[PDB]
Amino acid sequence: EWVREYAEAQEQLQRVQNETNYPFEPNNPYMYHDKPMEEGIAMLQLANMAEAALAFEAVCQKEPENVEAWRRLGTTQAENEKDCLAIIALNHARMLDPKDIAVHAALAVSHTNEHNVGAALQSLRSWLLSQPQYEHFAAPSEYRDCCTLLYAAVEMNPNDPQLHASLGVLHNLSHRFDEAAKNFRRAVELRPDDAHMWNKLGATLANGNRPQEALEAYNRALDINPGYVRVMYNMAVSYSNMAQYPLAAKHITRAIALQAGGTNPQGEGSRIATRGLWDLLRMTLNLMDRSDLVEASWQQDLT
Amino acid sequence: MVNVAVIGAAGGIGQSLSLLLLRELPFGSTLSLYDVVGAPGVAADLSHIDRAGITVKHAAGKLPPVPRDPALTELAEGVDVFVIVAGVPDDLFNVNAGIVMDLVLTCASVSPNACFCIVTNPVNSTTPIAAQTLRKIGVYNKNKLLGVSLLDGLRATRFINNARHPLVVPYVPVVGGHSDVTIVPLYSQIPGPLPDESTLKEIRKRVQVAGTEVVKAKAGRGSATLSMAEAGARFTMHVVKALMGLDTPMVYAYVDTDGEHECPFLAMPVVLGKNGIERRLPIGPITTVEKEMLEEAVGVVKKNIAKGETFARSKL
Amino acid sequence: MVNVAVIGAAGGIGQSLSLLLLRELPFGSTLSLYDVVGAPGVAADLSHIDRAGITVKHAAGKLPPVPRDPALTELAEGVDVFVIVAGVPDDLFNVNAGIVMDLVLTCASVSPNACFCIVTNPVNSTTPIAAQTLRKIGVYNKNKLLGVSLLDGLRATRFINNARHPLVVPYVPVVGGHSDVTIVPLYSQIPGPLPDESTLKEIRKRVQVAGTEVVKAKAGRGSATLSMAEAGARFTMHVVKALMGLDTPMVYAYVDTDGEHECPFLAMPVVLGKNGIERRLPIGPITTVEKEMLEEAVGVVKKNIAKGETFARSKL
Amino acid sequence: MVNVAVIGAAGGIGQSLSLLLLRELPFGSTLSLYDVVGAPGVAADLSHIDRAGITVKHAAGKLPPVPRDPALTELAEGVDVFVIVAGVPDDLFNVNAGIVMDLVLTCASVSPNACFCIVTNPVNSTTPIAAQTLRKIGVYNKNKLLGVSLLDGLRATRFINNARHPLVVPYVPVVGGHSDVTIVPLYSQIPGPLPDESTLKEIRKRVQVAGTEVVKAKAGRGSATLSMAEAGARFTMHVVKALMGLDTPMVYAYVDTDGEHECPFLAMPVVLGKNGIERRLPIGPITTVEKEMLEEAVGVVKKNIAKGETFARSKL
Amino acid sequence: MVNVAVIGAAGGIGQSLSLLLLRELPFGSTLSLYDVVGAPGVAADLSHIDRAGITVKHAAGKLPPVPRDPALTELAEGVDVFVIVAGVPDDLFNVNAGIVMDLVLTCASVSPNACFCIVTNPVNSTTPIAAQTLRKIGVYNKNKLLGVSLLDGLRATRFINNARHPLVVPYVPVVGGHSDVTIVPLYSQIPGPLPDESTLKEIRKRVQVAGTEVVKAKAGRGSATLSMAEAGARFTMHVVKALMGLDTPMVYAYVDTDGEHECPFLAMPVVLGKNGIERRLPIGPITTVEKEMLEEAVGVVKKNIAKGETFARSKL
Amino acid sequence: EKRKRVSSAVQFLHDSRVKITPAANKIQFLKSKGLTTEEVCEAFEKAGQTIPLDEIKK
Repeated sequence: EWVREYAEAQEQLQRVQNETNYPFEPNNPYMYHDKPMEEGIAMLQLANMAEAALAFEAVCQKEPENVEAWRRLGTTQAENEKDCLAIIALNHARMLDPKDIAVHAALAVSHTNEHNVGAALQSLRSWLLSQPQYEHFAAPSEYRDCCTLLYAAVEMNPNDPQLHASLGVLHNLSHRFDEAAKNFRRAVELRPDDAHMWNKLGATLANGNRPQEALEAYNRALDINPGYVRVMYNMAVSYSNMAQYPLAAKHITRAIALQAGGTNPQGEGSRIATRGLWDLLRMTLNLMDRSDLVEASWQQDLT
Repeated sequence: MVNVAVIGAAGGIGQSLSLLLLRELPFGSTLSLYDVVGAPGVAADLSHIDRAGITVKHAAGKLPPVPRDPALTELAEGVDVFVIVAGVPDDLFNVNAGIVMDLVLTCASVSPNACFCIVTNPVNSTTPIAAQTLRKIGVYNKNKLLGVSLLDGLRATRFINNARHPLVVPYVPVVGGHSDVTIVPLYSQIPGPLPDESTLKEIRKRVQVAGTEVVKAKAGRGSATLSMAEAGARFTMHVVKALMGLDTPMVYAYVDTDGEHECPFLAMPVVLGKNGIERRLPIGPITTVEKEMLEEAVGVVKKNIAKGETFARSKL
Repeated sequence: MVNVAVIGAAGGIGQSLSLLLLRELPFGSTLSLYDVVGAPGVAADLSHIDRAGITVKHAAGKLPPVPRDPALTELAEGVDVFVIVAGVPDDLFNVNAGIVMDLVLTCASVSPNACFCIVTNPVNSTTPIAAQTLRKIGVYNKNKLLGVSLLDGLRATRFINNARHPLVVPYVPVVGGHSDVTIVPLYSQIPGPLPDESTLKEIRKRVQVAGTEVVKAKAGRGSATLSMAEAGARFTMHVVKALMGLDTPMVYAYVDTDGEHECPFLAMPVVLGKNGIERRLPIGPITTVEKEMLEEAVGVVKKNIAKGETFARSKL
Repeated sequence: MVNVAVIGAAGGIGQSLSLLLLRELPFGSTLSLYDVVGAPGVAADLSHIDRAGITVKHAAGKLPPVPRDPALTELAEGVDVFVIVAGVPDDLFNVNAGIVMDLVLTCASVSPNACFCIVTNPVNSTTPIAAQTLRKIGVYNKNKLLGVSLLDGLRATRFINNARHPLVVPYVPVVGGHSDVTIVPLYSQIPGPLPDESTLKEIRKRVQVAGTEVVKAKAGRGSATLSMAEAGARFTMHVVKALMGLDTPMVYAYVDTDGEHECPFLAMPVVLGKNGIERRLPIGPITTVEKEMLEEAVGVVKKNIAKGETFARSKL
Repeated sequence: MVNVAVIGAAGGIGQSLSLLLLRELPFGSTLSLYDVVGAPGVAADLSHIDRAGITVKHAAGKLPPVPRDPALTELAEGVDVFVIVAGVPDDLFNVNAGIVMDLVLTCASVSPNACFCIVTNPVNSTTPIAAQTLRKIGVYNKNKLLGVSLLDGLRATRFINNARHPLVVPYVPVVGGHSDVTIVPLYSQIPGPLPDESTLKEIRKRVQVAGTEVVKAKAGRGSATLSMAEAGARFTMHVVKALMGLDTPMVYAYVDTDGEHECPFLAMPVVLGKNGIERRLPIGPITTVEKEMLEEAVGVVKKNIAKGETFARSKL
Repeated sequence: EKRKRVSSAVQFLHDSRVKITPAANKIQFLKSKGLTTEEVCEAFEKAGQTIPLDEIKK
């Protein structure tokens, strides 16, 4: 009967995947420890971003209907470069209960990276209307109908920066890049010591055609903590259009190599998410007359 | 028979282009129309015409834009030519590039062998983007991707004709790119006596600033839409006739040079046939002034190719 | 040389009509455009097409309309044909009736020997108003006023060619009026065997109701605009070719019956010539169902005529 | 692509027919010419025309005719339409019967799927002979044998248009046969009012007697050869367009009635398609005078068919 | 209205020319035919074609030719264009020169303001004879006498298009004269790359000698008849359309140089409209081989002109 | 001692209730029982389900 516990652990995977088709990755090492949350919260700080996600993921096998598990999983899985694999987790976090303002902000961001304007505005609105102090041409409705209630929320409570972050996200999705930067600048004035907004400042400068500004913000972000491969990807993108391809490729590869640092590196099914990052390697490495290398770019194993 | 699809048919350019295509297409052919808003009304309007032998078809897109729209995945079955004309009515490039990538990705996945005609501006940058998108899924064919630049040829012919009147030529060669400084009219290659240099360079300058002339007249509220529709329909009819075997014309288009010029993309004369481009022709002799103009134009064209082929969006 | 002026050229219908007219006009002819807003932009747009032998003119009126616009008294000199296609998108009747009569009064005081083609939407009631206006100044010629009704024939031809296949017919006679219950197609007068009466009267009903079909498809945001442009351009080309002496075509139009019918205005067949209408033709044989339809149509056509004449008499 | 062969191309009708056919054929076609004398010179003359996309071929037979000519056997491979226009300029029937039989036998043994258009004069008698010749081989298709009779319709249209000017009609239906008393034009089926019955009788007699009008003017030296070339070319173009899929026209021809009439062969309306005849239509309503003429015409054409089939069998 | 007269309409060229001209002439025009034998027969059967808006007239001369024939005097009243194609099939020169003199003298004595197009060979010597006759009458106009030399351009285009395939050009410039060594095709002035000089040499020689291979093909029994008819019809249509105001074409014709060149008559580019020749244009740049060819061409053409004027001078 | 672990691993691997699952899951499970890489080989080998040692390790 040595198999007895392996059997049930296998069932827990598919028994919960059916109700939520999040592709829980096979070959996960935390799935047989007793207190994965306690070490996952520590792994998030001291060590690589990419191997705390598996611990938060293993929590959901032992414990469904725990909101913190999906909150953390959906947040960290998008601090890495897997956005499409984070949306479906925050949706379940909402399904547990809609009142959490810490989930709506992650939806507000994660949809702009895929141009889902309708979902972005829906979640951005409900974020504000969940708190008990905000009571009651891109689009002649549905847009200014939101921005006008944000302009009703700044004559009071002037200086909480998570509100300026929402204004930044709103102006980013409508291509107002030349005034999103100051919103994120004010936010960064008010709390300086977190990377999560330095990244969003740099990303707006990059789109405003100021790539010589962005690199400083990314070197703040990648100094508050390492392992934040989002900003490494953004640095590669900034170098590409500064025409320094020989350096852009070597930023890309230290992004791709760090994303998958675990023993028994990978299982299956999640790899479709990484297949969006190799295309920026190919796009640069198919300048500079590189023959016989775009073929491996098509499979694996780096350089 | 042929099946021709217009992607973005309810816009200002799109419905005039569709009206012109309806009355010119050969007997026994299909016309397909797509847009995210207004397609059903345009399809109902056009189907009341008494054109015999023509069947009109349509598909309505998702009201809030959605990538890989299922409606466009079903209208794209069996199509022979795709006319891509959707666009916003570097801020313009940043959005038109993203529109074009998804449109071509959705269309090319179900009918890989079709011809693609790019009308969305700026063509100098949006033709390389389509080439890269087709390379990514492994179905790129260099003989079936075309950029439309007939409008400046029409302008050049019109401007030279009413200076030498009565002396009429049917066309004028134009090479280089498709915007302002990058377009070079070769007036030395047309028959008959020619004006003096001071007048001729004034005529040459007007051709490449003609886009601003229309917008200034409209008080900045719009651009030229009838001329673009005329040029697009005229270019599309050549491709349709050449595919069927009823002609083999010579045209000037923004195409891949296939190693015959140092610039990866350029406007050049070509011969069309039953399976795309059949022959690429050299530019031919030119004078020193025109040689200097071409030297100036190619440097900007290369900078535009680089901007097109390195496009990527930054993850917030 | 023939000079044809389009009044209301910057509207939704007017722009496509002007574009189609530029392509088909004969060598050596002029095209004049007028509107209260947007004329110079459309004039600049069309001037860049490489059509040889054609001249383009334009004029613009005051932003707040004024009676007897002094720009229209200048553009109107030397014109041969007027295409009256202005009109805002019973208040609709009350505003269009006031627009039409002022436009006609301004143009006819300068060139009284031209032809007037009325394309404004309520034709049954606006064609008599123009007749009263011309009578007031004293230059009425009953052979030079025409109301355009070709769209009903286009639809009737399309639907029957769809029913029978492969068996194509080029045209279908339609008489009566130009609005809903006043439309009467005569399918008994075309060649070939017909379908059974049950589906034939369904086709007859669809021809009468086709106007409301497009408005529903557009969700109330507009109406048919390309089909009317097609019909107007075709009819204007008929008039031009007949006037130049290059043809003598037979057409159906809403004209003045100069004594050969009880109803003062009706849609009926005529022959065009160098001086306008040359010959008026009888309706011809019809079945009993068609006779019953026509008898009901005439009674309401007469009330429409009376309404229009009452308005004109009150205003003048 | 299509390959059209003209048999007897060096005669009076053949040369003009080939000249007209070279200017009209679609891009990418082939034209083949055969005769016993003079074919190489005709082919050399036509090959200098600057028509692009058309190829010209020829073959020459023995000066003393030889049955089952080896050259005609080699020219007949790959042909889609045969135009039989050979004939000596009741010996006028007894001489041409053998020519028709030999030519059809030689051509049908090489490509049995081609269309056969008979232009040799005794149409009422030569069309059955070709049918029996094809049947003797086992390759007869009733939808692919046509006799040309368009000259009667051309004459009827010309004569009616002259009397009702300026009222013009594009065609007139003619049924029955193709010689003297067997020709019946149906003037009651065209639009517009008609002249008195005393004038219609003279007009109808002119159409039946018009063949002898030309011979008299030529003083017995010849007959009509430009009108017949016109008719043959215009009919062959209909056949070509129908085969290629570019139209589905309605025509009148001397065809086999597939049990739809009491007479084996008659001139009646049909619709053409990609496989030959696609549908046979009824004659429709007619007047009493037209009915009494149809009776006599049918009576005569039955004897003509019997004569044609009498020695197509039991000889050679 | 235009009235076009074909002189010698019953010959081998004339019949086909009249047939082609009947099919293309504009609505409302007249066709006049004349000959010494056979005019009534050709006029009878061309009048049975169903083309509307065209009137056909004819006249016949006394079979033994009579100078200043009254029948031609009566028919020539009101004509606009004369097409002289009355050549007999240095005895040929002696026979044809007198005929040309007599016909021009008869025609120009009643309508001196018409245009004369000369098709009877040898053009190089017959055009100066017509000029001399008109100057004797006292009504010479240098802008309304034309020699037709368009068959060489047709042949040159055909041969070069056969060489370069698929690469089509619509026309090729040809200068000099219209006989053998006097024909000079300028291939350096067409678009696109050219074959080796060794093959261009053979193509040019073929162009100069093409008239003899058709005679050899016919075994000395005749000459080209269809290509000359087509060239004549096309040139006549150019002249008619230019004269009506519906075009301003550019053509190559054997005309009076009027001090533009050292040779009194030469084939050269011109643009005509509304009064005959409007502008005569320079020949343009040429290579060394073409210069060498043109030297000899001009040297021979001067002798041909001298002989023509020598013949003309001897007649009072 | 270890022999108990190895034999239990073998009888675990040789069962249809477990064969169809990916090997990458079964390695991660078996690691938890004190079976190291070396001993996982011992187990795959004795069951006849060989896998290379480095592919287990990597």
